[PDB]
Amino acid sequence: NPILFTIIKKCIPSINKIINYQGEDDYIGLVKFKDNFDDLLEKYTDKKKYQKEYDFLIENHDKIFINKLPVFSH
Amino acid sequence: MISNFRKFHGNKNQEKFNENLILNKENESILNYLDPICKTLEIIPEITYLGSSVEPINKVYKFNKEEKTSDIERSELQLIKMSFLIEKDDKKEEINKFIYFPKLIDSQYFIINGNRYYPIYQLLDSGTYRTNKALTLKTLLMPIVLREKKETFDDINGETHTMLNVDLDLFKSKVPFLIYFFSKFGFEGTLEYFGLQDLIHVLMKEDLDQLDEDEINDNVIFMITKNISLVVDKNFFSNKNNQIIIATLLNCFNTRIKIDKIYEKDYWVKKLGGYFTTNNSNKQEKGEGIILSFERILDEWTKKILRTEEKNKEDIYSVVRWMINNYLALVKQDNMNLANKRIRLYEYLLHPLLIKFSKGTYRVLNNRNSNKFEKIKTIFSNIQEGFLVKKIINNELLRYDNSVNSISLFTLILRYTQSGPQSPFSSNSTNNKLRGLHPSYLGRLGLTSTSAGDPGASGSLTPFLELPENSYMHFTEEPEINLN
Amino acid sequence: MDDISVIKNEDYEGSHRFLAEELLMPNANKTDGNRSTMFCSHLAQAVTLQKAEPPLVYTNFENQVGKYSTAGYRKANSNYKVIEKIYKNDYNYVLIVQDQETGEYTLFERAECEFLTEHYGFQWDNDKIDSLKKDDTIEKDTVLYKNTCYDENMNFGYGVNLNAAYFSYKNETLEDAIVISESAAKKLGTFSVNKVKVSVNTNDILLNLYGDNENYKGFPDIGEHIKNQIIASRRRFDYNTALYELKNLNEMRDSDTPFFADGKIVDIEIFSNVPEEELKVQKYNEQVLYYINKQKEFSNNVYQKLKKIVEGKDNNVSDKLLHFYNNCKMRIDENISYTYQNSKFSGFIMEFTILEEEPLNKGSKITGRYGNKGVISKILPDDQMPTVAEGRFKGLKADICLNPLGVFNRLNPSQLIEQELNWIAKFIRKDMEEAGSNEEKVSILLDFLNRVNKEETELMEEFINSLNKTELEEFLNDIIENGIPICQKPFFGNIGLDELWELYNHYDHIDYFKCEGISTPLIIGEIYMVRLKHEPHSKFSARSTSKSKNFKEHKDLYSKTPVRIGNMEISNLSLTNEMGSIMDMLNSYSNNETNRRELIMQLLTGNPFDTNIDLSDVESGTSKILKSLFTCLGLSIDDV
Repeated sequence: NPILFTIIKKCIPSINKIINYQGEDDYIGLVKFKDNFDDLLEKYTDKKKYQKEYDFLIENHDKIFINKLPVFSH
Repeated sequence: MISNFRKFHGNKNQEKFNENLILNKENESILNYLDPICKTLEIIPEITYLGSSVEPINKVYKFNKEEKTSDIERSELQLIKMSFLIEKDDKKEEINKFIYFPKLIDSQYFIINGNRYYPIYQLLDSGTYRTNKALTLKTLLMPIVLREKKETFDDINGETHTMLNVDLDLFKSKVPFLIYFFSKFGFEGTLEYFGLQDLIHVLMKEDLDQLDEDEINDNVIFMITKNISLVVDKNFFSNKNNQIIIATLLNCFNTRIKIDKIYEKDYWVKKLGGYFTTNNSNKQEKGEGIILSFERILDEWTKKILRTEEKNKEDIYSVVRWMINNYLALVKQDNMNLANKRIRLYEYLLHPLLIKFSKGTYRVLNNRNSNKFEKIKTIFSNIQEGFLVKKIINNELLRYDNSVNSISLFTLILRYTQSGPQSPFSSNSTNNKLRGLHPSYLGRLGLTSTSAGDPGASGSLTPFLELPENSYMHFTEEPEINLN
Repeated sequence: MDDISVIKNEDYEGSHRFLAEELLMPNANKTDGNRSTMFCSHLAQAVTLQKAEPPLVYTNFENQVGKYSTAGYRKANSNYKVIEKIYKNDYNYVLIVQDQETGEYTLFERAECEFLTEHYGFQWDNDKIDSLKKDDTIEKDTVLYKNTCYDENMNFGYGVNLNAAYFSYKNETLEDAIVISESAAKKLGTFSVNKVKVSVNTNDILLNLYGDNENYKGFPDIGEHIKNQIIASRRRFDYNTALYELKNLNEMRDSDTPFFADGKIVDIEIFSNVPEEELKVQKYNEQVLYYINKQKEFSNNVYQKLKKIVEGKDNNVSDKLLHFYNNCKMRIDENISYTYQNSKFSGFIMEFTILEEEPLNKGSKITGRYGNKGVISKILPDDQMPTVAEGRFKGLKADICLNPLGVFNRLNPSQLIEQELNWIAKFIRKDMEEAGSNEEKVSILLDFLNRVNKEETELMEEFINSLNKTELEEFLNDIIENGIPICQKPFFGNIGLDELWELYNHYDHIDYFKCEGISTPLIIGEIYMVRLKHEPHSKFSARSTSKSKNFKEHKDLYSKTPVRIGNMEISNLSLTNEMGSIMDMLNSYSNNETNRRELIMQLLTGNPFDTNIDLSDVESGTSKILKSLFTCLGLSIDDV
């Protein structure tokens, strides 16, 4: 989700590395990240700093993944 | 011949291994740990947990014309059923959830994804574990933590005393312990629960003025407000833990109060809510919700594990009372004494289900006010069939059979590890003391059995170790400090 | 905690409850904690021995360790009756049995080897289960198959007893080094079992390494050993349509992928995703077809035999039987697409199970129960080892010789006590053999044991009086020739300085052995010895210019992992003060491709016995890429 990328980035620092293919799960891939997102989110969290962000991600599980991209009027 | 004599001597040894310890893996039941994890869901009014049963997968394969994919690597698995009943005004539906869980083979190991994995016991602290400025009791959901601070306090005479104030570190806030009690019991009710009603009294300023001066020097008195005064008995004052209680009360009372507001429970509910929320008008709702969560803190499993008189384990309030009354003693307890520790095996195997369930509870309760039935169905639906198996393997709680030998009694069967998913033991923490030996280890743990790579992390259990029955795999029936 | 006053010896007296792994170590009170922890590590590192023996000096808990370590033996858990026996291979088979109480139908599996991990495994004594035939009852506690560790009466042994002498053998026994007799090394033998997967896709074919022109066999058969350490080699083809490469069967090339192991293959499991008719046309698949057919024949055979039991309404089947039946049924069933690593694969995947008798070789590490370590420096003929002469014990040869220097420094005195006890026991045995009736023999035996262990003496008196005269004579002969059991409990019941002193004073005839060519008299006594997992093969690396993981996947004979040169190494080399030669070695061996090519070419084109290499001065490829990219960056080096 484009709007939530920064929120995901703070929780999961390896998001930039993981999506591309070149930690233990470094550079796994986007589809692999999508399947294992729950494992990765729990793996990469700050107990005090990013607890609020983690709760928001729990609230919006359905909106994390985007299948349709809007295009505004010409 | 010689072989017959050797067998004869072996049978006549008179020193015999504890078969129940060696075979405890078989005699441990998943349901005992599964039931509380499922009952954590019961916080939702619609969801009521009916039961759980572990059943063998018993399906005969039948030829399918359609394409079928079978993996070369094989896993021997069993099915666990969790049955719940959703009853609400909307409808009434029964949800039965099926989860794959590894099955024991040959009484001590698992076979998953074509590999031989052995479960090993974990060494953990039983409860009331000491921490810097804090005493903590571990619970399934939110650990109950008592945090301490040192503050100055002034007597009616002008005498200055330094005292310790204990605040519950809960729900992401440090809230004085007594107001939690006031919110449910009431001020007089809280004093009655602690039994301090007669010893400690609250009087008005004029009552203080008319009161005998000699009693004032005999019994310490503190100035809550210009119009409100608190008098404490001297013998009560002598005990430092009682001083902890009194200091918490002094922190509870700000000067801008009236005697009528002290005797009103809703004032304390409002203060409890006020700690958590910035808005001052919703204080009551937040406070009552906090009381409910406080009651949710204690679970049946922690009550069963806890080793104190049942009167102290009845509810969260009893546990907090027991901890505060014995705070000084409990902080001074040895971390490594095996009396204060236990070994667990199946608990961490079922623990990930608690995380999944808790995510579901947060989703239904907090995400939206939309129709609950589909959402609570999603909680069970969101969990995949192999969630437990995949988490057990990928999180590497389990151990591969790297054995080069048929000798398994100490290498795998009776092996314990302090290191774990939730481990007090860490390399960065420099737990050099934890790596060492303690006199309690004799007769229970192996003094010389450890790995050079990570000394003290893993060891071998004694073949003759007797874990007391009815103590839930605790080395001792009672903790280190008698408290009687 | 700081306080040790809580520990009181009277509380733990007579009990070995505080001991764990050290229950297998005699005289553990006399051994240091460091040596004990090393022993605990060694027991897990110990490898199975074909000719394992119960220790001569024993702690009496060994059998219990064998009992509760279930990986080594299979015990029936109920009374059973053999319904039928089905064969997949000569070595591998299944036995279907019925519970005599429940009526449940279960199965027992027989195979030659047990695979643990990597190369580690052990062979099975399958005598009892092989004896069982249809309509034969299996009693409740019968042991169907056992490991080499367990004996006829299920006594447990993790090592062999070897005659040892502390002797300085031509400085070969330097530090922790050992010289062994060839016969003795024959006793310390291990198994190695490997499961190797060769994957052949549609375009891959297997070369006729094991077959002639008339009969195409590309890999070994179930009863045939591997030759030249090559199981099979696969050649990948761009298009398999032509089939013009039929003439290429015998030859091999570098491109071909070779799979390496040595031993007798004992089981083949083939997972095929290709239709049978497509496979049948090509002759090069012929061998594979046979085993494929065999697998199907096995699977179908179980399906027909058990279909009534499994698919009948009663369904009194164990979960193991149900899953075995379902897997075989899946195999015979069509539209079974096999997936490996969650992906459908072309062609077929073959797993070979290979069992090899691995003997003791130089560099192997052997130890005793007291934390000492030893490396086999030399294996020598029995005649070359110290042999005592001109005595009642004349011609006795020492199986192993251990370093005498520094023995007390190790802080593990107990090995010496084991040696002394078995040496004094030799004299007791010769005394029994030399003269007397059976009664005299038992009297000498009981007196010696009374000197060593009273409990053993009492129990031996009971056991002996129980025996019949023929049985008593047989037992006495066993003691005379094979050895005498001596019990040295870990903490309570072992002998000490005073007890050995009394033993030596009473037995005045017992004195050091005078060996053939040795001025110093020597003591030769049996010590229990164990074989450790370490062998040099684990860390061997050798590389020649053209991790890859091929070695782990069995595609390379040995690791070719390069050695790393760092600043420390460069400084130690710079001690020579000839930096140019160091840079030349670095460029020729690694950094510079042109110089590396020159070195290889000159080595193969120059004189074999005179090698002088001239290397061109050129910028390395990394340097060229660096200059190109930096110029695009807008910065250029000025040779600062």
